[PDB]
Amino acid sequence: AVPAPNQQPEVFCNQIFINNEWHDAVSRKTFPTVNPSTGEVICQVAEGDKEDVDKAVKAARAAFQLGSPWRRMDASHRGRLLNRLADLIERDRTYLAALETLDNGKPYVISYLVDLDMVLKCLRYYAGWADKYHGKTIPIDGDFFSYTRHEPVGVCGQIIPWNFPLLMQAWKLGPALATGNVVVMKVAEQTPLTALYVANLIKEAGFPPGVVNIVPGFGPTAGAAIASHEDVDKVAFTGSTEIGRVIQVAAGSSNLKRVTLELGGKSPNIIMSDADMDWAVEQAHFALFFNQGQCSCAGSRTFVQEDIYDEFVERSVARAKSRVVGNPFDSKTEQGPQVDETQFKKILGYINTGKQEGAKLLCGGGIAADRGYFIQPTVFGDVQDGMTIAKEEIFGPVMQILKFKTIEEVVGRANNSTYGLAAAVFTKDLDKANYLSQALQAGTVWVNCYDVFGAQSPFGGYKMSGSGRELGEYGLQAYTEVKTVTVKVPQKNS
Amino acid sequence: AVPAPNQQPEVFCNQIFINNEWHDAVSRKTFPTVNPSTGEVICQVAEGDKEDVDKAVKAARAAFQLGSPWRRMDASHRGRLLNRLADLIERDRTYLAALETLDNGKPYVISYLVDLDMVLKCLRYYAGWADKYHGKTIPIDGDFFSYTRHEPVGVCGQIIPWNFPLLMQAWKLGPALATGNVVVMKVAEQTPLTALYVANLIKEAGFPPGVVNIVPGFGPTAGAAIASHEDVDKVAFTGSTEIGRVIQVAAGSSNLKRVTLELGGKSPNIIMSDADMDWAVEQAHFALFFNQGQCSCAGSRTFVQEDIYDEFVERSVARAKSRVVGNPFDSKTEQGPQVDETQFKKILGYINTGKQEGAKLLCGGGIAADRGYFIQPTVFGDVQDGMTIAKEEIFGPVMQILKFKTIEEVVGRANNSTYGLAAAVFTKDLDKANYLSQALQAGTVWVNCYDVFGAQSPFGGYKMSGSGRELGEYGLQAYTEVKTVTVKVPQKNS
Amino acid sequence: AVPAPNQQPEVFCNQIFINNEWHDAVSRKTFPTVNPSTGEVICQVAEGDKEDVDKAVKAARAAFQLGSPWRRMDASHRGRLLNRLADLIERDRTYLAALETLDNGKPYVISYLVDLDMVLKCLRYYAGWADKYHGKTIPIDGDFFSYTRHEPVGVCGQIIPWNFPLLMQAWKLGPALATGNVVVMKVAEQTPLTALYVANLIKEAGFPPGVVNIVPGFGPTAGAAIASHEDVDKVAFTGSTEIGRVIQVAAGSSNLKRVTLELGGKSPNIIMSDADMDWAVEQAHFALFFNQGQCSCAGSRTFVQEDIYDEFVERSVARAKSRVVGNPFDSKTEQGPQVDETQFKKILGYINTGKQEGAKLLCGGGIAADRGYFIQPTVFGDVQDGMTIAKEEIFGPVMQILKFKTIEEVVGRANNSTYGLAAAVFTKDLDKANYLSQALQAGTVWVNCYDVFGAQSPFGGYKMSGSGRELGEYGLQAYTEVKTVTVKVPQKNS
Amino acid sequence: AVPAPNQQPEVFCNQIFINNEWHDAVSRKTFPTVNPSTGEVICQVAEGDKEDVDKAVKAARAAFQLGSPWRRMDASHRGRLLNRLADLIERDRTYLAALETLDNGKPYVISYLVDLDMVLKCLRYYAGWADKYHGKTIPIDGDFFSYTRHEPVGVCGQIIPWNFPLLMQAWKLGPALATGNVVVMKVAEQTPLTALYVANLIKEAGFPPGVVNIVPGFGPTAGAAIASHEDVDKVAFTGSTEIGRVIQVAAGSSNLKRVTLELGGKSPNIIMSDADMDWAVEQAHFALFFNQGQCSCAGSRTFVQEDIYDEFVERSVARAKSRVVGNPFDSKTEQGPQVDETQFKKILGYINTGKQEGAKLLCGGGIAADRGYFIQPTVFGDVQDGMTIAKEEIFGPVMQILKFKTIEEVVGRANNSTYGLAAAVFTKDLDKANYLSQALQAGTVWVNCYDVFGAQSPFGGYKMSGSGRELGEYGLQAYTEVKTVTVKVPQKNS
Ligand SMILES: NC(=O)C1=CN([C@@H]2O[C@H](COP(=O)(O)OP(=O)(O)OC[C@H]3O[C@@H](n4cnc5c(N)ncnc54)[C@H](O)[C@@H]3O)[C@@H](O)[C@H]2O)C=CC1
Ligand SMILES: [Mg+2]
Ligand SMILES: [Mg+2]
Ligand SMILES: [Mg+2]
Ligand SMILES: [Mg+2]
Ligand code: NA
Ligand code: NA
Ligand code: NA
Ligand code: NA
Repeated sequence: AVPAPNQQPEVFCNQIFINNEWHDAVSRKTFPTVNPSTGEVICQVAEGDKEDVDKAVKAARAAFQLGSPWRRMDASHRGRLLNRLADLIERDRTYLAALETLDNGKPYVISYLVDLDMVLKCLRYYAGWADKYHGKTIPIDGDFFSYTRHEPVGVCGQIIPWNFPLLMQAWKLGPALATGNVVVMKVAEQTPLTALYVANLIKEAGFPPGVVNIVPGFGPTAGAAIASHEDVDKVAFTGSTEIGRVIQVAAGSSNLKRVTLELGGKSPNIIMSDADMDWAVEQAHFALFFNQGQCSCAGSRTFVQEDIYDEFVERSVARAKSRVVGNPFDSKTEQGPQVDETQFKKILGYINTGKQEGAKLLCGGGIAADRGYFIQPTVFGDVQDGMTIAKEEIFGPVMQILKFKTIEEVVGRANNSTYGLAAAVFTKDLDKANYLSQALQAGTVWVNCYDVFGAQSPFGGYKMSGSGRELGEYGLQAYTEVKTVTVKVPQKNS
Repeated sequence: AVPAPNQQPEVFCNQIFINNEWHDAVSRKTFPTVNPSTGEVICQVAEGDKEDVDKAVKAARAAFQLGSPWRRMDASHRGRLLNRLADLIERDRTYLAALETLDNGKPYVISYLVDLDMVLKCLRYYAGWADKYHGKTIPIDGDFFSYTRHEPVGVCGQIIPWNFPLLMQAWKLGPALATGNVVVMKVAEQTPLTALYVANLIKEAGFPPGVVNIVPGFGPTAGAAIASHEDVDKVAFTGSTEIGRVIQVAAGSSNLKRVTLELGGKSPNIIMSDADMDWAVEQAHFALFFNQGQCSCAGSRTFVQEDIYDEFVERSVARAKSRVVGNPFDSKTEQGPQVDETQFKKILGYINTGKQEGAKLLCGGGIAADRGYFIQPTVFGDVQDGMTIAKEEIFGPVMQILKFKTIEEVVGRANNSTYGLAAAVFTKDLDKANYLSQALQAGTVWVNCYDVFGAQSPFGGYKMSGSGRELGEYGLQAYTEVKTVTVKVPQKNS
Repeated sequence: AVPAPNQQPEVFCNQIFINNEWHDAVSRKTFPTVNPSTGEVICQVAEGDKEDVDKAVKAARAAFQLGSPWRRMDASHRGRLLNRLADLIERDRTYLAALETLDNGKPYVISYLVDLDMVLKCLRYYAGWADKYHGKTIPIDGDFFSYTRHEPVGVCGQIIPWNFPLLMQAWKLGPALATGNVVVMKVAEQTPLTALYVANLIKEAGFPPGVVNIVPGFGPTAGAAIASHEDVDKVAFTGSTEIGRVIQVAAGSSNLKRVTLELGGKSPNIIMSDADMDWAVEQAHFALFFNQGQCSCAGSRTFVQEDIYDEFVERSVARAKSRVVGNPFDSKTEQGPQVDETQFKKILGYINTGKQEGAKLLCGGGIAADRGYFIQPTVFGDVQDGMTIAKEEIFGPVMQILKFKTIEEVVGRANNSTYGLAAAVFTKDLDKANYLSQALQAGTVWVNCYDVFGAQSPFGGYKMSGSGRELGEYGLQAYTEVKTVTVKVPQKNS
Repeated sequence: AVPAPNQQPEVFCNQIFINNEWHDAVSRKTFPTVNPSTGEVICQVAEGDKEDVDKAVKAARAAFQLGSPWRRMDASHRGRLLNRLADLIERDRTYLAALETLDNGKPYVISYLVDLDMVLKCLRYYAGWADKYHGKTIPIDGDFFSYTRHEPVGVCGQIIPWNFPLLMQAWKLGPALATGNVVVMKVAEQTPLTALYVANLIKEAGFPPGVVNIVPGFGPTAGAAIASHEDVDKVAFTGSTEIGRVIQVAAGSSNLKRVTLELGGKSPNIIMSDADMDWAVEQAHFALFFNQGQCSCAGSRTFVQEDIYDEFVERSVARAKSRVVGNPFDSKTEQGPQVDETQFKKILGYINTGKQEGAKLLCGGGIAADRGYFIQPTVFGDVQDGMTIAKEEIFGPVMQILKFKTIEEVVGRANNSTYGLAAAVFTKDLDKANYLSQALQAGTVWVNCYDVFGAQSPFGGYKMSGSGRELGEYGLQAYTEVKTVTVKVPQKNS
């Protein structure tokens, strides 16, 4: 059951969060955040820039000083704090879910049952990790006692996208705080509202001032400021491949800070002939159309074996046509609008390119409403590897269906991409599943399912889809700095 | 390629091994070891008893004293020594392979290509573990520095069987020595020769005196003395369920030493209807008849789906009838003789039991030769769960084939046993494989294969098949004593 | 801020807990539980026996059946349930603390600020482990895919003592439940009340029926019934060394169930000459007298370097004389009564033994009150290793102070014991701390502190103090059954 | 006991190593390698460039293709190959030690007893890791089976310096090869000889063609080609901070390849007043002057407490003056020449700067010989934090001694640096050791010792000294790509 939402939730936070206090931009400037469903302005938000970032970094650094409350706090207590924050978010679940939908555009039902649930599960998972990421006692040669201390990396700059505002915030804060680090987060200008409210809950939870600092603003301004800052130890980024390069170069040009990236993808979703038709079709649909198709791991390349291609396509087109697009607050809506005008136009452009290049338009292909940024569920058939829609990340409700013959063939074609975030295999055969799951060059390989995220399992990309992993135990590596301590002893014994 | 064997290998070691030296039993008594292929005496061996065990324990304890060569030795050097031992074993591979066959009875080809190969791989695997079984630095609450030392458990008593003489010795010494322990090994009275020769290689390898001590003798005498010894810290045993109880009781009645056991089994080998016929038949045959059927993890309960039962049985019978039984030194021999007269009679007894209780004798069922302890590859059809040959470990070339209809049914029947050492599933279906591998209550579940042992993968039993695991990283747990050291520090910081 | 205690809480639970319901003993019999501070009967409690245990095991086994709610439940949810239980315990903190004091005798202040706090921290720690105890994917030889599943051991029999009623229950349930096992707990006949109330909270928390079953009763009856049960997979025990042997023998005589023990000790507390006098004195005092001296890890052997012996003794005697003994509910009380009459007489007997064998009685040595089981803080000086009070565990407010000269000397004397649960070292010197922490044969070695327990760090004994470890990651090992699954694949690749 | 060297070792390898074959540069160009002890040319070496690097990467990629001998090879076999390589290096130990001294300049005794020894220990350590870096089976939510595969990162570009020619090669190949990766190594132009010969041993060891490819040449040419290559998956670099920036920027500008760096340092060596004088003096000397002071972790900032400053300096000056500088082949030589003319002049420049800025020259300060690049062991006293020689990495036989009063003071001064590779603490006090080891912001903190390297313990820098760790288990992280596989199962059970 989903509690009825408030289609016009009030905004309580719209400024820069530093030292557990709300601040206006030093420039006093503000930027508008739009409701993609109506195209109307929700409210103004403080436009942070370099000077605001510097204030945030200094606060975080101060909070990270040896002997500070955050540093002296027991590891188990950091966990207690993460749990408390989770409880606070759950208490305000209905509000946050609605506010998320208002600013992002995704269906309210989805924000409540999926986004918010996963946010709670992520924070509670890492809460448990706070006092369990042990260091090591090493049996080094000679008369010595050698061991490693797993210390926090320090001031962590976290730049997140807009597709999953609350979840992205959770995926970043969870591991960072669990390991005792301090954060300076730059949320997307398109969806800053929800993140800012959570900061209020972070203060309420009892987190010391400066531990978490949020700076809303634009990328080239606030974002680049964090990436090039001389006092930021680590930077985590999730977004476009283009900016990924900028972040890495900025890090190498500044203080050589640690970097980890997650930069979209063109994930192949292979459907073998022996696959369960009904299931494969529904999952393939979900694989691509999920969250308005705005998922880095979306199945944007649906490979289907020739013997079942025709039927699969027929069913897929039917499922796409039946996909209800409309007001995200209406319980019957399956697909809301795209996040903004920029994306809206970009997707329409890709659709145009698909038609131009010879791909077969089977359904949709145009705007689905006069107001807002709605696009019809579009499906392209007989797509070839060389086509643009088959190589570039659309990030919209545009499905590409390709045909293939042999398993050896699909392996090469699926791996022939600079991306490698995820992939899937639908088959009933044990050997095929193992052959493909091993052969596919991707961070995550789903078998007979898709978009199955668990705070316990790591997520990250191969090749140009990024580096490093998020979630699970692996998610703690990037937020940990290893220190070896080798002490001379009188006489070492086993 | 297998080097032509010396069918009459000379015996160089036949005494008690203590402090790198050979000793006669204090009683000066000796016992004969027989060649199961001829029934003739190979030679006499020192019959160790309590007083001999005491000498061994004292030697081991002294070698384990703080500041001793074995205690001060670099962990990495322990690895170097294990690798050296393996090299020495490989140098003498052809000799050991023959001697193994002479005393045990298994085919020389198998002793060479399988037994010795696995011995080498085991020692080399664990050699690498010597300096990698790290302790931990814990983020304990308060102003403290807490860490754990992974220390050796101490003087380890190891009582091993006769089915895999050299292999059993390696599976025991490998983990024990890698972790810096000392050993007092009691080898089987039926197969003491090969183990003794290896002791010679242990001294040649450079191991300090007292690190490894071998005491050949009988169970109730030497074995019981180790199990009840007041200065033996841990005991590892592999053999009968009956003696398993005695060992654990002995441990609890003495100094409460740590115990780990491996007590045989009645492993189910499920063959689903969609399984590859030829493959399943060959593997099901190997699963049961391997090493004269003297494997604790033998597939002694071959469950076959009714739809393929008739064909499977027909093929299994043909394969059994074609199985060459004869002189283990002849390259054409697939099956040698049983280890001794005791087992020979026991198996014959079980065979008669099978006939008596209504099981259908399909082939074999009697003695395969005039001299030696050879038994015909026997196969029972239409076996029921309640039958004795379906519940008790035969440990001989006697195959039981049962029929079943549904997968839910076979799960309950397979798990309806006090044993739980291993199990197998032959199916092409993904879901079936995962369903069964999860449902089966066994230490090891092989899918579309059987008897696949890897030094990297743990092996052990569920229920009454034993406790604890051998091989892999897990094999080091039982040979490690954990010490927590909590130091008060001026001010604890993350 | 310690809330005003309910000097005599009302008893709500006093029966056998099975399938989340309260049952009388099959025999309808009941036994009295006494308030040690007055010697008066608090109330009657159902006297469980073999038949009651049988009902509990069947309930647990049923709850552990494949496909059951407890088995299908997400690992993360088991964590949610453990956290919920903790919150319910914190809600009823004030009540539990008082009830604990009423049944056990320990000071209410200590029950609240120490016992209950530790219980909460224990449950919350393990709650986080629920979904993080990963199995492994192994790079086994040949064309195979090998991995391990970390499954629950099954039905766990947990027999606990009376010194820390609530804490012992948490230390056992925390790891067991986090790993998905089922429990049949046999609490101490002396202190059954608090544990039984927690069972009510367990039901309220939402744990499925049969997951946790508590059977109050006597040792030779209910306790032995669990240890010898044919369907109990594992047994955890904490208590006397004598009973420890009985349990291990019972296990070996029955179904060969897995065993782990914690059997008291005679922990050495080494005070070097360069130690901080004031600190060492107060700590050595706490080390011995904590919880009426009823701690398995009590520093019952206080070794003091000759150069500071005299002063240390003077100060220690003064501190002992100032130790307030009286009504546990009075905020000024530092020491309450002993758990019962049996312990009361046993301690007085040991004190008389101390006098008889030549130990120098410095203070106390007799009964501290007319009613109840109160004993005066006793301190013996010039104690020799061979003395009874220096070898046997007193478990009372009786301090043993020994003198020594060299560091090499103290190591040997400290290690010359069949016990090895804990030890301590008080020194300002780096090398001395490292030398002793490595040389001492004990499960835990405290440096410049004592009785420092953290849910993060393992606790267990060496030699005859037990086997296996509790708390920390290690605490999960004994509650985990490892299953290896090796699957044949088309072609193995790195 | 060092075997008399061959002061004029013959050069057998001086070309580019690709697919186990020797190739001339495409341009046919060659560059001279100088003997720093004489200033004379040893021989010509193929000058690899972009086109040569391309051939190498293509070879490596080919060797990394799925189904290749290197990919299909058992993980344990990779270990066998690493051990074989070590054995081959040990066989030619005397030759390589000499060749190392000839091209690098370090004393032959040190090359034999230290460099080569450490090379062997590194290779053999990692050989053991080959089949032990397990992935995980995760208890993810819902009806799924999730696990991770620890796969090789791919084609690894490794650019190494000249201070430890053979050791740097071992530190890079060991972990990369153990995890199944392929390598394209660019050795230093100053010291290419020894690495090239090892390549010949790599072939002899049995490693498949293309697994290891070495391209000798200049940095801006061959080195930059690798860092910017579109088909190189990961790059590991050790050298100057300046080039570290270039590498990371090249990576972000190219294919976003993974990067790990080790960029020198200015490691503080704190000597407390209570430290053992004689020991601290000798170690402080070794800490700085080791390998002609050409160590990234050199104790270039010797902080000494005022109360002992005078005596410490007096002793250090004496030890510096007695330090034998001369022909590295003479067994009495403690210090050889600097690697080349460029470093020679740079160091002299730094010495001149030290004098100019007010540092007190205590001894040395000039050229130590007519021919070759020998510098006198120089010691500067009364150095202040703001001085150039106190901030910049000299990388020569130039010691800086600073004075301090309090422990809190030295912490801030030691940490006031952009570097953070290593640090040391000399004290007899437990609390001071622990206070400092935790407070110091460095990758490695040595206590009462220095330059203690063990293949078991990780080494890496904090801040601008680099990112990532080498050696130990941690050394495998950067060479492993994590793949999550989540499979849908019929019904998930614990
Ligand atoms: N688990 C396994 O792999 C093996 C199981 N078995 C089973 O055991 C049955 C009988 O063969 P046995 O050799 O008699 O098994 P067993 O358990 O009696 O003998 C195995 C080892 O235990 C020692 N032992 C015997 N009595 C002992 C005692 N009182 N205290 C301490 N150690 C003692 C023996 O000397 C030998 O070293 C076989 O038919 C088969 O069912 C036999 C060999 C191996
Ligand atoms: Mg952009
Ligand atoms: Mg027997
Ligand atoms: Mg008793
Ligand atoms: Mg340069
Ligand atoms: Na917006
Ligand atoms: Na024999
Ligand atoms: Na009581
Ligand atoms: Na050179």
